[PDB]
Amino acid sequence: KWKTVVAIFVVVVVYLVTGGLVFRALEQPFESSQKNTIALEKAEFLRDHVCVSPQELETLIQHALDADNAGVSPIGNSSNNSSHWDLGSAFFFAGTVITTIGYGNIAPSTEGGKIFCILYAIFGIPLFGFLLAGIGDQLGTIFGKSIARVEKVFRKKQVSQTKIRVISTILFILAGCIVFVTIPAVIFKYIEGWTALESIYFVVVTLTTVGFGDFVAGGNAGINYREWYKPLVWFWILVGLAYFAAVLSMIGDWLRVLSKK
Amino acid sequence: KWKTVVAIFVVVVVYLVTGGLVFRALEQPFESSQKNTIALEKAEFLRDHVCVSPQELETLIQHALDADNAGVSPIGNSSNNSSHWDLGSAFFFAGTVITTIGYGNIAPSTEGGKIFCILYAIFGIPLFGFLLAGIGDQLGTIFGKSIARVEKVFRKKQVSQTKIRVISTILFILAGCIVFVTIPAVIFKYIEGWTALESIYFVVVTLTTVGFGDFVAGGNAGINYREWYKPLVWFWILVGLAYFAAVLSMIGDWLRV
Ligand SMILES: [K+]
Ligand SMILES: [K+]
Ligand SMILES: [K+]
Repeated sequence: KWKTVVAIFVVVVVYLVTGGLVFRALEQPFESSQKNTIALEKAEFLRDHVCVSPQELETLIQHALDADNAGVSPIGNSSNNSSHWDLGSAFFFAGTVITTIGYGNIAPSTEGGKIFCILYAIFGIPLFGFLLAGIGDQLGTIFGKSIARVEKVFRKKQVSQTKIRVISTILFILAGCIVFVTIPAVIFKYIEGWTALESIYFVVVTLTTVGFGDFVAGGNAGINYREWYKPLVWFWILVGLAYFAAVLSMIGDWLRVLSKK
Repeated sequence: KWKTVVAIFVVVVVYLVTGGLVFRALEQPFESSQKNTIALEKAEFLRDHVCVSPQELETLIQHALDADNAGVSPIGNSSNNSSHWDLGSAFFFAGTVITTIGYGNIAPSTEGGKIFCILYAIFGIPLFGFLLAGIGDQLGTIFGKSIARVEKVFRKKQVSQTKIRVISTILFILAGCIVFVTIPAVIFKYIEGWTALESIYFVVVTLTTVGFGDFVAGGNAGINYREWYKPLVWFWILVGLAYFAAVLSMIGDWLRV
């Protein structure tokens, strides 16, 4: 019904205003802190290095940013050996577009690169949708057979179909939270050398297809990653996304029969 | 069948290898160009400014990047008046997480900010799913009633149901391409001050929920945006996403029958 659609809309607008106030309270003090630190460090550099003019400083900072925007770190000369568009990294970038994660640590700079990216997303995102619905249907049948087995057991125990379906879904959600969320975060903690939080934050930001790109697997210039690392990460992204898609498909299929009745 | 699932997988792996080689050919020459330019400009700064040590330079460049990562432009001090976490911009950030766009121009820096963001996405993304399916079902009924009206008219004209349905869907797709793709891109071109391509690229990357963050509406520290701009951008994202979801649902309902 539309009456409940407007109800969902009010809850969402309230949730965004709430979220907004919480994010402000948590991040604005640090944002205002870094605002002051940069202003101090720049004014400090100019007073410590008299031979540098304020405009000469601005020109360099601009050059540093211009390079960083293109995906080239303006730190060190030895870093000019590792590419972001090599077959391997270009494969993982292509997959980043197709999964709608769109990390953002690297993006097309060329006009043609942007043109191709528009067309690559337009046809590629539905192509992945088919693969995800493919694995989603296969896993959904396995979920359906598993729930049917539990349904026959708890039917004798005098338990409602909705109560069985709800508890089963929580269990499937928890199963994926260990296998595809907890276990890989622990692996990223040791491999990438991130904190316990940064690792879980990365996995959540990844598997939700939010993809901030403030944390990317196989992104460190310092860490000497193995050849199988980046393909294993995208493979985990594929199995992980398909698992939570198969659970979401299962919930959606039940709600469609609920709307019909 | 599982045999047909492996078939799609090969097409996807081929598509990624294809896409990868094209992106390489388009971006690697520029990436290698900028690699050389920064190496020259830095070495140039040190030879032009003898009083600056190579490490003293690295320390400053690091400070400039550290600020940029936190969402503070290391260009000018007057820019330190425009916030990224003010109620309006914080509402838009909240809205970016929920829609799974996650731009990446700005992200939570605080440990607590990251903790809240994990929980905010866990409950917020399904909450949006319901709203998108909600508007998707309501608009889908309107699009079903519209096509049924046209179907009764052209049935007497001896036109097949598939031919009517196909032409109608193309028209609904084209309608959204003007209202939610063309018209907003033209608005962002004038407001944000982007090129014709950059604005269409933004609208496409935004609506496909890819969200690279290399372009974001209401992201410029220099541009003095209106109070209504940042939320309206998200409301366009809401109406736009729901419209194309409702068209996709309509095609999906026909394929099931
Ligand atoms: K997404
Ligand atoms: K995204
Ligand atoms: K993103």
